[PDB]
Amino acid sequence: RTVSQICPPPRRPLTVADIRPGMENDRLGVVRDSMFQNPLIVKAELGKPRERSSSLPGIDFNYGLYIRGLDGGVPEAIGHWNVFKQQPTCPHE
Amino acid sequence: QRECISVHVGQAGVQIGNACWELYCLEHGIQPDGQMPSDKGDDSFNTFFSETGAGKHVPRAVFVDLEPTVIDEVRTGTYRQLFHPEQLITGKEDAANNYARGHYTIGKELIDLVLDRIRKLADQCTGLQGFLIFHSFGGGTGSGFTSLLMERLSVDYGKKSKLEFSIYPAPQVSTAVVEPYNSILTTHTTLEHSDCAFMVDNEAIYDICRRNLDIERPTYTNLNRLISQIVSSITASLRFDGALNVDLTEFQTNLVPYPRIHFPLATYAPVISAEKAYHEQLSVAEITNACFEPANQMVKCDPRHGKYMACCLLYRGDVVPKDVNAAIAAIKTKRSIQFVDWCPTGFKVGINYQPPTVVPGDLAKVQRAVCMLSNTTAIAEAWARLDHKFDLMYAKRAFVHWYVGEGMEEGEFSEAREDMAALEKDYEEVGMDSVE
Amino acid sequence: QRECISVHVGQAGVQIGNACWELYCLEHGIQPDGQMPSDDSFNTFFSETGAGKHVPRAVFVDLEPTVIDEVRTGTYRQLFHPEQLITGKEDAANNYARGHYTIGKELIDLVLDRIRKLADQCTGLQGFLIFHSFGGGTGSGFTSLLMERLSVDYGKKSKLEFSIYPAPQVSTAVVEPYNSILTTHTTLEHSDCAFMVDNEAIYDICRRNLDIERPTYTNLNRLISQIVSSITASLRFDGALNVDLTEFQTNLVPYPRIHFPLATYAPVISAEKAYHEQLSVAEITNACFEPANQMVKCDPRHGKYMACCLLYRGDVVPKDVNAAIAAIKTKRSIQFVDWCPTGFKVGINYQPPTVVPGDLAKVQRAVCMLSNTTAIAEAWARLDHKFDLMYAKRAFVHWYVGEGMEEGEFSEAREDMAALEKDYEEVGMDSVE
Amino acid sequence: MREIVHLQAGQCGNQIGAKFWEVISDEHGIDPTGTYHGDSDLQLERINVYYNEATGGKYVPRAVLVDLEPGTMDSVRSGPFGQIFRPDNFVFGQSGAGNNWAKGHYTEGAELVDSVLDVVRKEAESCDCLQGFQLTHSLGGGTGSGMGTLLISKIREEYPDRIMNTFSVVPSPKVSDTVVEPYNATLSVHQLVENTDETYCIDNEALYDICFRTLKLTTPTYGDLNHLVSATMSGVTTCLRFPGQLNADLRKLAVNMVPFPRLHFFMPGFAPLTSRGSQQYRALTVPELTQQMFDAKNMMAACDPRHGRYLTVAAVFRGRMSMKEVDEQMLNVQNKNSSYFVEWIPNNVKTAVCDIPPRGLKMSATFIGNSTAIQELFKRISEQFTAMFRRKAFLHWYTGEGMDEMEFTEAESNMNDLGNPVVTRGAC
Amino acid sequence: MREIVHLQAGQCGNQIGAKFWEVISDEHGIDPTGTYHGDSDLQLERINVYYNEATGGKYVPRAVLVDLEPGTMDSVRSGPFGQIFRPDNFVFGQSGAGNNWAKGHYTEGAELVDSVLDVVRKEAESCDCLQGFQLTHSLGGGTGSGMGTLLISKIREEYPDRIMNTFSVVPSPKVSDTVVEPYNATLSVHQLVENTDETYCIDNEALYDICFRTLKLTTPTYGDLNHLVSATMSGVTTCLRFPGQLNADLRKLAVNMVPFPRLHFFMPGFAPLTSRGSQQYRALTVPELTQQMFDAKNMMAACDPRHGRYLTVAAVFRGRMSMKEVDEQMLNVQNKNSSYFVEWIPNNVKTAVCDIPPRGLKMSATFIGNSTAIQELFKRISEQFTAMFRRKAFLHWYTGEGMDEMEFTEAESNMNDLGNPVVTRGAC
Ligand SMILES: Nc1nc2c(ncn2[C@@H]2O[C@H](COP(=O)(O)OP(=O)(O)OP(=O)(O)O)[C@@H](O)[C@H]2O)c(=O)[nH]1
Ligand SMILES: Nc1nc2c(ncn2[C@@H]2O[C@H](COP(=O)(O)OP(=O)(O)OP(=O)(O)O)[C@@H](O)[C@H]2O)c(=O)[nH]1
Ligand SMILES: Nc1nc2c(ncn2[C@@H]2O[C@H](COP(=O)(O)OP(=O)(O)O)[C@@H](O)[C@H]2O)c(=O)[nH]1
Ligand SMILES: Nc1nc2c(ncn2[C@@H]2O[C@H](COP(=O)(O)OP(=O)(O)O)[C@@H](O)[C@H]2O)c(=O)[nH]1
Repeated sequence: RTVSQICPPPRRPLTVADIRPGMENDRLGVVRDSMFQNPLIVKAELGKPRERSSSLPGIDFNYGLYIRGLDGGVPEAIGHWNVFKQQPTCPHE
Repeated sequence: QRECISVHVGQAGVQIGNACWELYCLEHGIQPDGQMPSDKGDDSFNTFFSETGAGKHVPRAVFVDLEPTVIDEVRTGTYRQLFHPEQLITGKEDAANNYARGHYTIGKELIDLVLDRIRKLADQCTGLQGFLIFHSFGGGTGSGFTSLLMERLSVDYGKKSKLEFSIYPAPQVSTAVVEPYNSILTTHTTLEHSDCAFMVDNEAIYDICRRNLDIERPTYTNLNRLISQIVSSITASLRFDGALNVDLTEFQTNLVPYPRIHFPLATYAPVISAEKAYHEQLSVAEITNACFEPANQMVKCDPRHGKYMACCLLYRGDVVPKDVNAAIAAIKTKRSIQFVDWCPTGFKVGINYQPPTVVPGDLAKVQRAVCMLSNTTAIAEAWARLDHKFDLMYAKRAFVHWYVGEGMEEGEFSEAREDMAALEKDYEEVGMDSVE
Repeated sequence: QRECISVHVGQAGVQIGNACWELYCLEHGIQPDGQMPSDDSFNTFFSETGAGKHVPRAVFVDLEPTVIDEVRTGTYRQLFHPEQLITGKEDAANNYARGHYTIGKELIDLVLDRIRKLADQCTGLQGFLIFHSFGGGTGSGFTSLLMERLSVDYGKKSKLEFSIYPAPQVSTAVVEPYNSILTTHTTLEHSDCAFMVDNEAIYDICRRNLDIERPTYTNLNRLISQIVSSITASLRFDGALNVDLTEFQTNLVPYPRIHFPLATYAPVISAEKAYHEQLSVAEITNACFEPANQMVKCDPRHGKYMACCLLYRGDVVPKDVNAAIAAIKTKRSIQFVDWCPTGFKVGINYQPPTVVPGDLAKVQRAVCMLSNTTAIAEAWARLDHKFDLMYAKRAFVHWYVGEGMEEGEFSEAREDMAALEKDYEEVGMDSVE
Repeated sequence: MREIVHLQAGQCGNQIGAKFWEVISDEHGIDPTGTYHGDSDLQLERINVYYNEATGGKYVPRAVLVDLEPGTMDSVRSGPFGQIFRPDNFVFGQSGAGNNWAKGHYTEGAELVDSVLDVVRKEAESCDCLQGFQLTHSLGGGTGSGMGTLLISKIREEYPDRIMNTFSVVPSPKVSDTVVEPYNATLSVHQLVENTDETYCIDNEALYDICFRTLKLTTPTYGDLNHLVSATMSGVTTCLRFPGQLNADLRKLAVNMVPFPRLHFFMPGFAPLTSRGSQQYRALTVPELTQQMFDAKNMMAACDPRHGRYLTVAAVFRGRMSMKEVDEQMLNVQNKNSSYFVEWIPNNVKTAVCDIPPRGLKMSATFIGNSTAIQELFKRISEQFTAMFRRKAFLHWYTGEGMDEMEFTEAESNMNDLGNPVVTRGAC
Repeated sequence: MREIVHLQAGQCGNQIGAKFWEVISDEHGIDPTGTYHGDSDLQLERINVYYNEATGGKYVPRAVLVDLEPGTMDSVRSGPFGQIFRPDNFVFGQSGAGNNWAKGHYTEGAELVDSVLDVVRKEAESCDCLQGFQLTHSLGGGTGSGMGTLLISKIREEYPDRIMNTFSVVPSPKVSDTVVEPYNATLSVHQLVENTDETYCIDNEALYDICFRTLKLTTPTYGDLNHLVSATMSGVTTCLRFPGQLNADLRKLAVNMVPFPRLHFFMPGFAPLTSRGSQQYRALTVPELTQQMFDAKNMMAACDPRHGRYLTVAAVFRGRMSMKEVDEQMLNVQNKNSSYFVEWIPNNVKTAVCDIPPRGLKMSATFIGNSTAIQELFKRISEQFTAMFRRKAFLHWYTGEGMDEMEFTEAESNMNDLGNPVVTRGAC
């Protein structure tokens, strides 16, 4: 469900699809997907951070516990008194 | 209304300038051509940008560099259109790792031009707030020209706030053998006139990028970008609206106890590389602890072998101030962070309501970052290391002939050495506890 | 709120840990990467962060790679923080000197930094779960150095040890009698309580009561993972008699030195014996107390029990275990120490064992029994005789000495274990005054 | 108007009072949401003994809940009648007592004791005429022992003219759910001697005896076990809660029960106890109610009362009854069971009658006994303690947390100095 | 009609007053755009206590906003209630505060004082009898301390016989939002000791303490922290604006809570302080209003009343409650703890009862306390001053702007000579 998190697709690790020539990960001799996710056939991107071993969500995800809360604050803590309301109307039936 | 003048001296200063203006372009709506695609209601662009007839918004800066090809990188690359073509003060002849050339013969054909430019840049300023001098303690330009420029600006606008952002010499690697000969002179000359100077050590930036960013071979584009985030976090109160808005006069009344001790150190909170920020929580307590951890400091100095004298926290983003206050209480009662005995209140609090904006690259897009700026006694070890290196290099009079045959008088190295002896004596004097 | 931090050191402890987190993901509900496909239940052994990528409170630290690289390239590469998976560069080579003295200093600062980060994000820290063996060099030396540092820093907090005992008969290395004594000499003064389990007893229970002759170590460690999940159950959930980790270390540790319990587990049936037996409470209590399901191969008849902690999980009514404890107290072969009439602590939890895809069957009642016997001193003497025979003419001692070992500490650990033998005899002697 | 303030410590005592507040809410007709949906008009007349008026109709019990483990508060909030206490009185802690009397009395318990006395002060000041306080705890185990006795000591030294009712689950001869049970018990009863005015000793083994031999249950749950405790804890406080002839409130009991200032340990009892299979063949009258009160089958302490002599008998009958038979059946009891009643208190029963019985019944009876059979419980706890104190077992925890060698022997000295008088006045 | 002008200086007091105009806009009934949108004429009865009339009924407050930096001016202008404040009394400077007392008092901060006094004088005659001077600021930091106290000094030199109250935020023992809290604050108090008649020392940490223990928040922002200050600063001046019994103006408060001319430091208080959860189960009465009024958790200072002997108490109750209880439990407070109230002042408590509750409740009670507990505040700030005065630290900015050693010595001597008359009366 890591694609359901954030609408644009997760940042996929660099597959065989991109692998540009004149670049440092330009291995020759059976090039398939899995070595680019295994972190230690992966020599680093050499100017960019180390390649991921996974697919991570995109550019517009906020990081960490961002507690929004539900209390109205002290305007709701002083500007209202919740006098006892009841819904008896008893369905004893 | 609240603006600062940013002068970028030498190769290090102008590369940090390229990185920082790269940051402010996408920090505001100013696309890297000059205009703004906003269909506007702003008044936050005016701090580091002008306003021309339609939309061009030239920035308040000056790139001065006695050698070309780097100002030509600026005027050949992507960002030429945004800058004033006459703001680019290129010289004609490199200072060649020589304070004598940076200060004594080839400054005099460019000093009048750069002073004139700084003057009529300050003319477009209702309230000018400070000077941002970006340089190193290394090469000839970034030592001698920033020394002489510092003297002339302190003569002309001496009452104003004066900030230096300088790359401190490395303790182990360095890039010049005349790093001590140039650092000794530029700090001896700028001690009396600099209001405060924040230091950066390349070794510590290498280690923090190797460890936290987890990057094995990145270049100076990634060295200077953390400094760009540092300066954008420092000069954010004058840009946005927050909770504890801090002024540059507060910074200078604040970060120094004494007139000459004016070297605090920067530190930037979460510097996680966005391939890792999913796995931890980046809360206020742990970012405040990560500021004081002896691995994220922007320079190599051991905090445990020293005492923090006064430090300032710039929380930026969605930060509730009482979590900051609780983290402050926990940090205060932690016993490994020792302070001077004469300063119970040593912490500063600032909250701004604008989250960090990240360029596509290394840093994680985080809505929270605190910049920690500590004036501390831990830099005395680095000063002693540099002074011992200067002693062992000067004791045989090596590399002195290039200095003295240029116009510099030979004996200034001596009184520079006793000036740093006085600085070491003062850093020792601030360390003893109260007996009287 | 009631958090607890696990550090996994050595290859044995690391693979115990992979079994353990394999179990815990299915127990709570987070899928192997770490997110929950949707309260205060995971906030005991797991943290919470952006979206839902829950991260365990574990430090997988080891001196060699390829033990943690399996995790870093496995399906569990997403569960763990990339920096808390800590690997060294050189192997400890069954050397307590290379685990505590020479190659400990390139890793101990980093592992304590991650420990203090995890402890910083713990509003209530009860204790630690420290997973290793008394065998190899990593789990002998780095465990000792970690316990010294954690007892110095965090002296008021609980440190629970999960130690694999070096088997008296089979073994897998030649210097385990050296390493076990060298690690227990230093962990005796620092570790609060050390749950200790032998390999060949799990071997025996798998060959007899599990009806399979070929499970590998991925199933050998799974029973220990079940033991850990059973023992830290009232901390994760709610029950009738909630038993806390402070309660274990106060009700299972008689004297300051005698802190080595033996675990055992109730039913270990294997999905082709479930529908032919009732599995009542009295019979599983007698199965835990009978002298063959003990997870350390020492005979409980040749000794005396001191204190036992029963932890029942699932649909267990409290008066069934009341009757079971009564029957165990009346049965004569279970001989208690005369100075301790209250021999039992009962704990009851309403949550049954999770069924991992494997061999353990779904049983609605399961008790983990911890015993503090005096027959464990016989196993201590079994290691001591091997140490004496090997130390008679300085076998394998130069490899230790050349890496920084001091010769007299061998003899110091020797009469420390001799002293532990006399403490066991002194706490075992009866009333004559 | 008269008030009783209810406070409780420990997981055991918290469940004691959870079932008690459920029982009292059902007796006063109070719904889980706190309002009155009842049937009787006089049923609201003395709500303000355990309950507090609040503006609109949801009454709130005057109970403060304390426990060092912050999970029992979660359990009692998630319970059935959980949304009935004030959230301010949930004085929990970020720790775990760890079955340690040292860590309940000389540590974070003594660091939270200021807050728990603050909220107790608040609820006691919000009253008009206090009889006293009600603490429910387990005498064996942590939290409710150490914090419980410390809290009793501070409240007794604060309000010396108010009575204390502690309902204590004493450790049982049959099994031991905590391995340091007599360590906790002797140290706790050391404080209970010179503090409380009414201690009630309840045993879980006796609870099993009642629910298997009399109630005929198969899977006895804790909800049932201290449902039976909630029954007697409601039955003691009924004369000051409902009208009736011959009222006897808590102090009117306590004057009659205890002859001496220290012998204040009671073993309770409830005896309209009918199994669900034999309830349909019942013929409810005073003779078999007073026969069921006086056997060793509804006695909630694990000591058969026919190993000692009764000092004082109580009988809080509930229900519309006439009472010449309630008088002469106590006559018959004192005449036949003569070898187990003292001669120096002539006619040593006390009788009280309440108009309204518990709901779902027509006539009930609460039995409170003070005898020389608590002798055996206290003695057995004394040898159970001296078995481990002779060789320093489980003592390093208490000594490390800050307790002293001499005060353990002081507690055992007071243990034996309670054992000796219940010898000499059982044998004159 | 009796009028008062409300000056706000700094960042702290600027935000406090800027949201206080919001909090009293709700009690009056004007919207952001100045149009009166209320429900009763009795609120319109005394609009001219804080609000000046303007044509079309577009009522404008009298509030001289002042700061040395035009950032907080823009913050107030872009805040919630922005189109309410007069454009003429936005007096600012194109300068930097520099959080420097010497800068705010003896430098270019004094170059705006002439304009500030001119614009204050502009509303000084558009009014009838100017009874008092509201001014909101922080003792620690710049602008509000330095220029705030020079503004106080000048306006008292210009009007000598009017009461003035300074709602001022003082530093917290626990933390520090400023490295020069002592250097700013002692120099700020040096003039306030011999000048003002009603201070209100309102620390920052007790607002979070209320929001954490009492109000039970999880993200207490600066609006939430400033709002209790605004509620107290509205409730203190309610007998001056709205009808009631036992009405008291600010000079009545000054006479009753100034025993001696220098001991006029007051502890604020507001006490219908309830959490959102326990607000349900709460039972609003004048007794428990007095209870949580005198409970040392709702007071807004780091000054322990259990460590400070009280001198004078004031309670401005608001609501339609009967007078006999608001007199009786106020008597019973002194009868309960008379050892914490002075004996040389018998009858040391003041009761005022306004008719109108604050909008959003049914009653309230603003608490005003002049006790000896401010001696610990002054002692701690004096030690914080002394620890950095021993090394002459942080002093070169002050000496460059025009300070000297003898002024700081006089300020510290006046702080010690202020701590003495607040302990020598508690020593009888
Ligand atoms: N951020 C950044 N810093 C640099 C770069 N190149 C050099 N530096 C720093 O600058 C130091 C040496 O160059 P400088 O001292 O700036 O030389 P200079 O000031 O331009 O003077 P000249 O040598 O005469 O050109 C090194 O120690 C680096 O720390 C760069 O490309 N980016
Ligand atoms: N359950 C389980 N036990 C193991 C495993 N590997 C080893 N053991 C036990 O641990 C003992 C020694 O192994 P370790 O302590 O892990 O050795 P090490 O930690 O790798 O230390 P070094 O040999 O120095 O690298 C053996 O005798 C085994 O009984 C494992 O994978 N799973
Ligand atoms: N009768 C009854 N007993 C209970 C209930 N819950 C727990 N207990 C008893 O509580 C006793 C243990 O309490 P204790 O260990 O002192 O808990 P602590 O106070 O948290 O340390 C056990 O012996 C159980 O018999 C209940 O709901 N009803
Ligand atoms: N109650 C309250 N206190 C505040 C507010 N804003 C700031 N403060 C406090 O004001 C103090 C510092 O303000 P100060 O330095 O005087 O700002 P200045 O006037 O611009 O110099 C800090 O300790 C804050 O705690 C607010 O909005 N409400």
